[PDB]
Amino acid sequence: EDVRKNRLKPLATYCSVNNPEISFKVTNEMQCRENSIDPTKPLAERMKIEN
Amino acid sequence: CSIIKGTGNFDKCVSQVESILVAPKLPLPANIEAASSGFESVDQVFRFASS
Repeated sequence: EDVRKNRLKPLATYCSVNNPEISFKVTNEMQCRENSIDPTKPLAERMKIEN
Repeated sequence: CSIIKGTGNFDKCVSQVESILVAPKLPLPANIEAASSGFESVDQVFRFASS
């Protein structure tokens, strides 16, 4: 369950508000969110599979 | 739409230029020819490549 051992951590790091990569292009944040990796959500919540 | 009539409210004119032309929600595809840097909007240029 470690955040460090989550297979989603590198995609979660790319799909983050911190990353200037998703700030340059407007659609980048949406392309992340629609693939269930929401940059607006905090890290643990962002990688969590609900219900 | 039938007719367009002027209201001459320069401040609203600026806010619309801002949202339609200068910093649109979804800008059109970036140009990647040799002579082009690859930016998609004026907004992006001065936010990341100011001189």
